[PDB]
Amino acid sequence: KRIVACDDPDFLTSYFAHSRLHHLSAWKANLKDKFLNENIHKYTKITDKDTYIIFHIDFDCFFATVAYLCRSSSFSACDFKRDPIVVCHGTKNSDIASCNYVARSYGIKNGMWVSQAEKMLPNGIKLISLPYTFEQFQLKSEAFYSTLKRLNIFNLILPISIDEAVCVRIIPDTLNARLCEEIRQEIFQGTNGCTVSIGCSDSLVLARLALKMAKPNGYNITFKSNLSEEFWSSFKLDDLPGVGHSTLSRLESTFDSPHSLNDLRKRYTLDALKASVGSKLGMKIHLALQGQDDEESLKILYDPKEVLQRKSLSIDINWGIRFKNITQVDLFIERGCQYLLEKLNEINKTTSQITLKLMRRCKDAPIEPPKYMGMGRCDSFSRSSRLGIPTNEFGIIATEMKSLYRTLGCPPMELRGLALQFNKLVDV
DNA sequence: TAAGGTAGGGGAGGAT
DNA sequence: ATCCTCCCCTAC
Ligand SMILES: Nc1ccn([C@H]2C[C@H](O)[C@@H](COP(=O)(O)OP(=O)(O)OP(=O)(O)O)O2)c(=O)n1
Ligand SMILES: [Mg+2]
Ligand SMILES: [Mg+2]
Repeated sequence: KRIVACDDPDFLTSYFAHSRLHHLSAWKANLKDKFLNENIHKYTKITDKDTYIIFHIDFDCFFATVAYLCRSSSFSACDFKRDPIVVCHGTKNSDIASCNYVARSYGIKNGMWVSQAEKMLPNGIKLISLPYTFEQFQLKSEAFYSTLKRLNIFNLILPISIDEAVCVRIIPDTLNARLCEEIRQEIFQGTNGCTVSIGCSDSLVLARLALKMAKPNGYNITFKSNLSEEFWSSFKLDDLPGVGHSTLSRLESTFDSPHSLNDLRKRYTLDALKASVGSKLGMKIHLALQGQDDEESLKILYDPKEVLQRKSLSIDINWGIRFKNITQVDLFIERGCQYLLEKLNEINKTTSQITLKLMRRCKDAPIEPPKYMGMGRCDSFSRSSRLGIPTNEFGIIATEMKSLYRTLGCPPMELRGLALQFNKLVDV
């Protein structure tokens, strides 16, 4: 018990073993890799000439579901269908990694703090908190992916995440529903109690929206020609791929707070969109509202091997960072470079460009954040350098990293987050 | 207390 | 116009 501090040689090890966000990233990176290894010898790209159907498959409230099926006996009293359940580490300003649909019926969301969530529960409803079961999340993911390959349904299976895949059926020149039902059934069995939803369409965007609409353990079909106002009206603006908190806020400020995608599509003009959120994004939203994919989004189908090929490598620590002097910082940077170099050498690459980025306590922010050991409100400072020659040498890299830190001049006591990045990777 | 990581599109504004 | 650095955003 008692958390390993940031000045301890195995801080990274212990922090990563506990951080679900690090797991998410690590699992994602490994899956991309596995895809590249399994397809070294397989013609893989899809063309303009090709006709295809997208089946976007995702586990429902993934950690919550798995953590519940694997729960210790002191929680046997729990009922997934009637009780609000979440997976998290703590009791107050702790992230709810995943919450079940009963919890969502009260307004609880993934990403919300436990303290926030409990305020949303009416008298007589108690929040149930489950621990993370990382190894089990991984075993269910493996079953999911092997099961997909085993049915011999798809021409290609793109791993998006530990619980999500974009599967493609190429159609040469009703069945879809039977297929959706088979996949859901076999995955439910190959996984034991887990559930998966499916969005099926002729565009990646619609498949993703259909997925959201199908979500509570089901499937939804919807093609470009099935679009209706009832379909639009059912989505929040940030249900669009590529639209998060800021884009939402900008869309709202520009088009008189539209509440559903239908309201947005009835009010927008391409030009205003572009002025509001960027053009490409504006352009992406524009196409999405007509059920069409932007070119950027399509590269993953026309060339998965290049899209899935890792182009950078880094660590980003923003919790538990508390230092008193530059010596501790230097040692931390050194260890960070040692960790990254282990990774770099594992994927047989060198780097020609590095970046040190840091989070510094804002002038106006409290010295200790509302969140225990959190970074709190901070300002970003970043600096990069081109290395003369691609290298994997600790000496060159660590020395430049330490040098970049002096240039940004953040007093150690103000440091609250730190990122070490290898931006351009060169081969062999 | 509680584990706020990371890859990789993008755009602003200064350098060419 | 294009390219580069230092961010911001989103995704999961
Ligand atoms: N802010 C977040 C979002 C997600 N995740 C983890 C928890 C989830 O189980 C998993 C999957 O992301 P999803 O968006 O797919 O979350 P769910 O699968 O839990 O919800 P849904 O049923 O809406 O797909 O990754 C997390 O730790 N923190
Ligand atoms: Mg999911
Ligand atoms: Mg997912």
